[PDB]
Amino acid sequence: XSFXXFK
Amino acid sequence: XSFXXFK
Amino acid sequence: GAMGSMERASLIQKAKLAEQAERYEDMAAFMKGAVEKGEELSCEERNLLSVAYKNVVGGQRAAWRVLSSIEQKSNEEGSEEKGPEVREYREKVETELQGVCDTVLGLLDSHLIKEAGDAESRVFYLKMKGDYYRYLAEVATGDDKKRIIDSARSAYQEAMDISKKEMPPTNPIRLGLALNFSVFHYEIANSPEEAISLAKTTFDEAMADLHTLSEDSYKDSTLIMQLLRDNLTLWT
Amino acid sequence: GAMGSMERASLIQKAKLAEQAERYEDMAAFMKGAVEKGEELSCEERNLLSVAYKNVVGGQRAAWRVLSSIEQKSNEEGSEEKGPEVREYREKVETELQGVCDTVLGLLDSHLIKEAGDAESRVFYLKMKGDYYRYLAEVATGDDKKRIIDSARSAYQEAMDISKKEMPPTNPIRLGLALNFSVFHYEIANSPEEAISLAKTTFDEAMADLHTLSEDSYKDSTLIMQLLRDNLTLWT
Ligand SMILES: [Mg+2]
Ligand SMILES: [Mg+2]
Ligand SMILES: [Mg+2]
Ligand SMILES: [Mg+2]
Repeated sequence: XSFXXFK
Repeated sequence: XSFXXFK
Repeated sequence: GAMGSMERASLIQKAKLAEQAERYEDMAAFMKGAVEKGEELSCEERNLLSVAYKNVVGGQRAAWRVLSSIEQKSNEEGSEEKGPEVREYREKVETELQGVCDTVLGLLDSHLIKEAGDAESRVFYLKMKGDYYRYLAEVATGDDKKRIIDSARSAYQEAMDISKKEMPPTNPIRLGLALNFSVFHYEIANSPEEAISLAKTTFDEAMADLHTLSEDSYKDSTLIMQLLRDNLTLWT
Repeated sequence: GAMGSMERASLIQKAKLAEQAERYEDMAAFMKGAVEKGEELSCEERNLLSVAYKNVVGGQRAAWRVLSSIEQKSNEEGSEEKGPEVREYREKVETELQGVCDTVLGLLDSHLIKEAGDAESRVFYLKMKGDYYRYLAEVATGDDKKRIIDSARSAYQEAMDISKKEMPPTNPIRLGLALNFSVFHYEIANSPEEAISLAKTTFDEAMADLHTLSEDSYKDSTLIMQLLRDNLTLWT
């Protein structure tokens, strides 16, 4: 699991 | 609902 | 010429690989190349052609609908002016969709339909011709809307006439044709009663022919019959 | 120049529309155009850049993995020879993936990184530089594999050093950076122990900083912390 999406 | 995938 | 230097069989092999990889633009380009070799297409090959362009135009239609909805909201009472961008980008997507439809129609006209002598191949291609004019109709707003709609209707009608004479009521191409012509009537031609009548008659005549079928053909036919019922449940 | 004639703000507006439409190639081209205007990117704009290329390269990576798996099976005992097509098509997809990675790296090098003075922007871009070298590393097999891997490691390390000095342990960019550097260690660098150690330390130090946060920041941070735990559950 990677994380490339912010909020 | 349409149908465009046969088998 | 794009694919002019690749073997027909290699283009077919790569179309199947692209389907597995969910690379449908690639799939379509490979199948376009295969068609342009000039030989008729087998049943499996016609399927690959249809699946490829269904997925390409399907993504374009979904995007166009998103953008059209945004554009329509922009043209309501109370909506602040946001400038030309939404219309411009909707037009960009619409133009590429139209180009894809035009490409498929060109393949049908040069020369898939005229060489298709067997009922199954000729109905398959005429159904596609109706489908891709229907997609053009979904976005048409100007002088040619009526002619585009009539072109879809005409293709579907010729396919229906052949399918009725030459194929059993449970044939999957006959059933998918009738399903989509019914969708044309409901969504494009402002004829919901015709859409409902066609879907009902199609379903009932297939039901009465299921007894003739093997277990595998019964599975194929009842799958499409369920889509007719789903539409009837939505429309009534 | 592709997008050279469009206003910066219009490119940003159209990138947001393309995201809504799930048109991520379009999204990326619009954001590439915005970057090429030469101004630094805001926080929201950096996000749009990352989301766009994440989705484009994500579809390419998924296709490459499908095709690589097929190719590997083709090179087993008992597998009939199918000719060059699987390798050719894998190479086609690989080349387009590499081109996308090269495009992003070019944007980072010309001139996003050198103008990024704030911790948040500089770490964001260095994380991207590590990510896109990692994607190049996933497909690398020749003379430059080791240098590609070291380029990813170096970018990630510089980002980690800045994030440790300049950002709290719960900062979402710091956390996503550590997550991805941990994935690099596990999947690319054959260093699963380092991957596990980094994920654990990252999680525990964020846990101990959650008390400082608002409800909204706590939601943002704990979302990424769960991905660290998911990896640890997979890896141990
Ligand atoms: Mg030949
Ligand atoms: Mg013939
Ligand atoms: Mg300007
Ligand atoms: Mg600066």
